[PDB]
Amino acid sequence: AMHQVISATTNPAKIQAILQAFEEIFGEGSCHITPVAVESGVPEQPFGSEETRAGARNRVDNARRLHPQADFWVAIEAGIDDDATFSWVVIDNGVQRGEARSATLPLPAVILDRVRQGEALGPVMSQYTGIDEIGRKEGAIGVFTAGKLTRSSVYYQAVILALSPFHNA
Repeated sequence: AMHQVISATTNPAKIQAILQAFEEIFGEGSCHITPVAVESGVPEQPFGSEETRAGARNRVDNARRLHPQADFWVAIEAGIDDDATFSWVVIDNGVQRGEARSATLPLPAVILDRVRQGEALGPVMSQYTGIDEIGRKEGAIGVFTAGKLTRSSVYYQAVILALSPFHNA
């Protein structure tokens, strides 16, 4: 038997975080991840924590509508707030929901000035660093931490944390 985990994203950094976290909690080889492209119903990279979480919740709901027979539906939505980037993780098993926010990454003013004329962080960071599609790789996190952390390793903790309701009490 396997836990069917629908990942509401095709971004490889996010899929890695989800797979590794689910395997750590439920065991190696226990989970099958199906990546799906679904809409959040709002623009990519919401401004504000609550709005970002709303995007993630919307993605989970839409993933459930698309793949109703699975065991878990998971989204990781990146947003901006208090001059930082972060993500919300939302996990639903059809009955219970677990949610956690990732650690924040303070952004430099020169990058914030751009995200505040509406630009997505990824493209801005790709121009700043010269690394194409930086958000599918190690991310702004990778760059500013000199590779000591990555998008994936930070999202990993957040997924583990959001999994708490599904294995305690």
